[PDB]
Amino acid sequence: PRRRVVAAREILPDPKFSSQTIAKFMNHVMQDGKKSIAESIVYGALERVQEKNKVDPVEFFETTLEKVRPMVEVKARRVGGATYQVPMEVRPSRRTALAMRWLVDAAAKRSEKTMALRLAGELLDAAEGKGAAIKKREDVHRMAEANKAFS
Amino acid sequence: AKKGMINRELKREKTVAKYAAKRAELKATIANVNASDEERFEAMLKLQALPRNASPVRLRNRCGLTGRPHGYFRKFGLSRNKLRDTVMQGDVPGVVKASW
Amino acid sequence: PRSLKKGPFVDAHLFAKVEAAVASNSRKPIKTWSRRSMILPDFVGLTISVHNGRNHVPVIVTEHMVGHKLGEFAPTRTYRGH
Amino acid sequence: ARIAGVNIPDNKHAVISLTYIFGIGRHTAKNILAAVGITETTKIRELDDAQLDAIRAEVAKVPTEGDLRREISMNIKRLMDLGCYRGLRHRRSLPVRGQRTKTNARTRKGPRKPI
Amino acid sequence: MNIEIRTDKNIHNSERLITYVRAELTQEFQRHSERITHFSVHFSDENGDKGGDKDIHCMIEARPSGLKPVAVHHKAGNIDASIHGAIEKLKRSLEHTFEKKE
Amino acid sequence: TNYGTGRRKTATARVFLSAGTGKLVINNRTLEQYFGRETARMVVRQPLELLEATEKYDLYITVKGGGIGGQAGAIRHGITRALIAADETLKPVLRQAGFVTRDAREVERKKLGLRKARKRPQFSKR
Amino acid sequence: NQRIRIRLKSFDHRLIDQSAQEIVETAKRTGAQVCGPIPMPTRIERFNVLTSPHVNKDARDQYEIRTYKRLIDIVQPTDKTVDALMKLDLAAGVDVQIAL
RNA sequence: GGGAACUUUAAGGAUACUGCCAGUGACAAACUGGAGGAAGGCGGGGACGACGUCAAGUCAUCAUGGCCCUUACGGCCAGGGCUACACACGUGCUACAAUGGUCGGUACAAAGGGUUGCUACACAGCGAUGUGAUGCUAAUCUCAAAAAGCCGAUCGUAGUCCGGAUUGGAGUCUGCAACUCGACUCCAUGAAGUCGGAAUCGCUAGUAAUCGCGGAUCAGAAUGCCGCGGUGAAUACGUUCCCG
Ligand SMILES: [Mg+2]
Ligand SMILES: [Mg+2]
Ligand SMILES: [Mg+2]
Ligand SMILES: [Mg+2]
Ligand SMILES: [Mg+2]
Ligand SMILES: [Mg+2]
Ligand SMILES: [Mg+2]
Ligand SMILES: [Mg+2]
Ligand SMILES: [Mg+2]
Ligand SMILES: [Mg+2]
Ligand SMILES: [Mg+2]
Ligand SMILES: [Mg+2]
Ligand SMILES: [Mg+2]
Ligand SMILES: [Mg+2]
Repeated sequence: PRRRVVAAREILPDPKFSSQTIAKFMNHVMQDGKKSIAESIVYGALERVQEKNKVDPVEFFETTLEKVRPMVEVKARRVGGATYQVPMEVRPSRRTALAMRWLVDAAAKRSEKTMALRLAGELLDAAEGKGAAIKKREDVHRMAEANKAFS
Repeated sequence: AKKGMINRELKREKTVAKYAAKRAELKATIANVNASDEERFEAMLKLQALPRNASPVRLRNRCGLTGRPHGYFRKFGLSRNKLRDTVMQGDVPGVVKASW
Repeated sequence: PRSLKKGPFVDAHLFAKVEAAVASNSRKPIKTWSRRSMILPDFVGLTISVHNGRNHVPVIVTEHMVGHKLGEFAPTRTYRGH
Repeated sequence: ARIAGVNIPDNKHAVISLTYIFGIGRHTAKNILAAVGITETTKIRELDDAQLDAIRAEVAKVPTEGDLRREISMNIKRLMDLGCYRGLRHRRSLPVRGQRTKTNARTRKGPRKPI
Repeated sequence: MNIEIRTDKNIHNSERLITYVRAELTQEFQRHSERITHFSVHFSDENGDKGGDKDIHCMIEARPSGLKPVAVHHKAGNIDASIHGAIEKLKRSLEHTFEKKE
Repeated sequence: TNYGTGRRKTATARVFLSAGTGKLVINNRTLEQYFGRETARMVVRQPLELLEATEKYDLYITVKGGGIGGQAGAIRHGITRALIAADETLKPVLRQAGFVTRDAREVERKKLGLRKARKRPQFSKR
Repeated sequence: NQRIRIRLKSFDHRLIDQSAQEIVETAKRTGAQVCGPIPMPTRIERFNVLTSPHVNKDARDQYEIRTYKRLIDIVQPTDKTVDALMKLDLAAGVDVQIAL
């Protein structure tokens, strides 16, 4: 806005793992206020991924999130009637938000029977290093690298 | 509304008041089980033979002050146009503006 | 549809005209405005003219028509195409 | 199996599978299976010849494909020939039960016809 | 662009008028094409059932792809004159706006 | 022995607290029976795990109005107030947690000319 | 064993409270014991009235009327108390029902 | 039987004033960071529309100047129409499914309506309903089943156990009377639709999204309008370019 500084709201930690990050991820998954189904989906995916390799689900999630987080982005600047995409750094909150959104969207566009299965597949793919969220991270790096020249 | 409209409404009400008793008796005879089938049929025929205006279904509510056939608001008996004026003059007891 | 327990509906004047016609033997059409009456089984073989809004259209009542209302055979709108 | 001259799906519960015959819905399928004694969740591939014969005998009691189609067509053509208001609506291919034809009558008149 | 023209009770409207208005308006504003998606013209007679020098009001409102809708009014003694005045004013307004936005 | 009242979104909870083994009843029912949703149970249980003295108390709870989330919030508020009444030294930690505060958020009414409190009809400019 | 039930209905809570206070004072002067006044849920009735003569659906006035009810019991009443209650005058706007 | 504690009900009161502390600014207004408190700097909503603008809307609520008809441009009536259908627009509802459909069990509301009415309960019916009957002029009896939700089973990506338009038979009810032209129930049928051009709309928090419940009009006839509660988000670096 043109004034004020709106403060951020507090997301309570999830029941099972007591993680605010996992609670925020559930909020990203949630639709129409169906948070119970959101938790069911997320926990089913986490159990599925834990089945493949025996590791802490919270540690796996945060490692994959760090893998998928962005580094650099451009914000369009309209001067002289031209786009002038100018690379810039982004705050950690934006980093986490874009990472989570990319993960969820990639899972949604995957092709398994259930949201839990395809979310687990996306987490595994991001851990490996080949996924749609990884591709969006690569593309944003590529474009901010092409336009590095400007400040 | 027109005075002809108002007079038609009044005559309809008068006819309904006139024939209410016979209409009710015929309907009771129709709905009576112990009564004979021929009696029930005759009651049905008489009810169908009653004058049309005796039927309350043919009455339309009207403002009373103006006779308008829309926005009647049973409780007050006035159509919205006159109800607003009477209320906001202070002549309708208990009615105030709403804010909640 | 009208409830069966009430039974079929027919106007008194139309009913009386039909009984007069059947009791006698005359093929003169019965002119009427009761599009809401039902074609009773005793109506068969009679010509009944039914008002359709501005003129009376004839109907020769046959066994098929029993159960329909009179007005179902006298359309009230004139459409020929756009 | 083939019931009433049509091959119903095999890898399916009997109740759902029987509803592939014209003139039988889930209610009629439940009635048929109750009369025979077959459990609804039972799949069609698990039925033997005797059960197929029982189901065919039950289904023969109801009009399914040809009897139902010709009956419906006969009623519609009776209306069209007699010429009642419903018959004229059938003839002109317009809503028969009193819907608006000024707009939204695309399930009877079909794709819109340009002038 | 889709054309939606409306009149009032005084003016009197017909499908012939619809066809003529659509044709003329498209012919005049054919250059912009994709820039513009919707036209709506409206016709009135103000002091209906009387006369005067203008006595008729034409309006045309157009939606340009992108920028916000823009409107124009004109008063004239005849329907044709009102339409021509409104067309000229629309042309001037659109030219000015497009030159401004470049 | 010590009583507390909790309120949240049209829901009201009456909480009675007395030192005991750890029993917890809601409307002649257990927590698992009453709340089939895990978030509600976690919310109900936060205040007494916060003091690390969960099983040294016994609770008798009644609730009316609202839905599952509102009832859970009301029950937690009642437990917090019962603890504050029982001991004065609990209030600073409970407030630091934020349980002492009473949430005042409520549904906003529908408004004339609008589909909902804030949502309004479509104004197309296609 | 005789108990008298008193029910007050009004459109003005100030008037109904005045009436109930007067009733309880009258009972106290006679010397009987009375329970109340007991507030009872208020009825609210809300109406939407168009303010423009012809066409403006969103421009309306929202009015409300409220019905306030109060309950009183008087127990162990004496012959002088009952006669005092009957003798007491009634003010407008407050409909009072007395049940034996 | 009892109690007047608690919830609630509905009148009257208290509280919150930058009141106090640490900073900034002319030592002014005023602005930041804190303690306490349920609540802290207009706490959140609702009514309240300045002088004025568009010969803006309404002679069809009503009143009214001036013109017009007077065995008709007035009055009564029966049928028909306002529901037409080569098409074009605006506002909506339902869907295109697995964050789901079906079946069995099982919890939690708030606001309104009821004597020409709401009706417990038994029977009859697959059902809409019918008969008998009971308590209510209502914080007392009733509409009334809350639904999303949770637990168990099946469905396993198919125009499908998704969708429910259209049509063919059989009925209930309101009413003098359901043909044109009513609402609803049962059996059969099973359409387009597999996520929608350019373009464009709403919304900053108990908000959006989604789920059900009530009312005015009203014999009967809401996907509309006015209200009520349940679950419950995303994002604001900033005003550079977009408009007023
Ligand atoms: Mg007049
Ligand atoms: Mg009526
Ligand atoms: Mg039928
Ligand atoms: Mg004008
Ligand atoms: Mg809501
Ligand atoms: Mg409210
Ligand atoms: Mg003010
Ligand atoms: Mg005009
Ligand atoms: Mg006029
Ligand atoms: Mg007439
Ligand atoms: Mg109309
Ligand atoms: Mg289905
Ligand atoms: Mg297709
Ligand atoms: Mg109604």
